[PDB]
Amino acid sequence: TGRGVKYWFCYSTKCYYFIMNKTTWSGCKANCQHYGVPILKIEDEDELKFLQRHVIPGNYWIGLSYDKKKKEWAWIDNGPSKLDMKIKKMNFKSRGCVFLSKARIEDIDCNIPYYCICGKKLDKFPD
Amino acid sequence: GRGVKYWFCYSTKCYYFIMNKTTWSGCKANCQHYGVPILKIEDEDELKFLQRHVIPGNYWIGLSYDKKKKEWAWIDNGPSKLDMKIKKMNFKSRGCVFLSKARIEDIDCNIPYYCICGKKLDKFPD
Repeated sequence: TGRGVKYWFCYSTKCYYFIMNKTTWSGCKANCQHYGVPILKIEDEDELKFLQRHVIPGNYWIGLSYDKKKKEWAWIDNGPSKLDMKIKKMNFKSRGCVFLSKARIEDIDCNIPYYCICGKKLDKFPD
Repeated sequence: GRGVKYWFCYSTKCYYFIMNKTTWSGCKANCQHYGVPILKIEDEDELKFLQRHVIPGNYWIGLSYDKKKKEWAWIDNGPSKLDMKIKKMNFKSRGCVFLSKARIEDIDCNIPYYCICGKKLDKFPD
């Protein structure tokens, strides 16, 4: 048995898991659930840039996917994000998913084996 | 009496930044009130990160001169990897230590400065 190679890291009032095995997007969603820390939602450009400065060079699935039934992009939580403005002006073509790299965010086939970022807001100071 | 305060985590630690000004020991006492002891800094990477993050000012940390046994000591009475660096700064041996963006320094403990509390996380916050 196993699960893979991951580390965790906090920043501001949020913590993340960077899962350093290449899985499909769905697998990334899956793995993140298994730790109760869901696939990453990015709130703003400050957080995006922090992640890109942080990340070891690679490609990381995040919780933004194409809704096949609705014909719209969707975060893991179905909430809006302050990236949406920029994102919708980024004209994502593929009916696929979204990853980040140190350089940017892009859209590609959800079956591509990439790394994976899980994220979760802290509700209170950790005790 | 309490006032302005925020917390922030980085890597595997979280900190409180208490922004009313108090003596060193008021910092020690206020950090305890929140169950997060006055900051102990582990190494130079941590000190640097804190200098970059902090709003310009002076902040008490859990390093004070121990009259009784004649040494600088951290809050938990343990060693820090930052110790060699500290002994090379030629502090006076008297009072307490505060951090600013440019440096850390010894001074009289009863100067009102701001305050940093720190706690190492031991598990992913649940």
